[PDB]
Amino acid sequence: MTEYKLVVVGAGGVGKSALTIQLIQNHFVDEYDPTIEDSYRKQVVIDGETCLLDILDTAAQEEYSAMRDQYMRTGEGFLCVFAINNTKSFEDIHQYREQIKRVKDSDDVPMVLVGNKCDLAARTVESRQAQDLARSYGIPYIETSAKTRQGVEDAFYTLVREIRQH
Ligand SMILES: Nc1nc2c(ncn2[C@@H]2O[C@H](COP(=O)(O)OP(=O)(O)O)[C@@H](O)[C@H]2O)c(=O)[nH]1
Ligand SMILES: [Mg+2]
Ligand SMILES: [Mg+2]
Repeated sequence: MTEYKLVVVGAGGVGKSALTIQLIQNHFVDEYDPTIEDSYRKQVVIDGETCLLDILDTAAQEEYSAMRDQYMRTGEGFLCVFAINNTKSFEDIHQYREQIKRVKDSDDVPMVLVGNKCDLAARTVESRQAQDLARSYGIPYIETSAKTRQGVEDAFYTLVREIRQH
């Protein structure tokens, strides 16, 4: 059975944990320890193929733990997440991608840009800006809401489909 190692990265508070938990348990967690970094597993069928997803939900920033180094270099695909109502988290994306491009020693890494918290009013980051950024990286842009579950499966499944084109 094919396994896909995914790594969720992004600034603190953007919803990396909420997105993962939504995908794994189908519920929205309002408060999940911001410091807990762990991997979760899920068997699913994508485009007729039964596969296992090994997802690392990252936490600490500027830190380098043993489990993350491995998943960072062994990670096959990355979900780069920012929040639609957090301009700084969006501006921060550049750093996360430069980071991945180094560890992978390549600018062609399976990746999906994710604009989360799309259930919230008065966004400060326009879909257009994110589309522009994703286009410059040559990757897809998908908006999600860990709260309503909108786009969550699309985000993770599209990343699996990107790992497949590699
Ligand atoms: N309204 C809304 N809140 C969200 C969403 N995703 C996460 N949150 C909230 O944002 C906060 C941080 O989310 P969390 O998953 O812990 O962030 P992480 O630090 O990136 O793991 C929590 O209070 C969540 O309830 C979303 O899609 N919509
Ligand atoms: Mg978290
Ligand atoms: Mg493509």
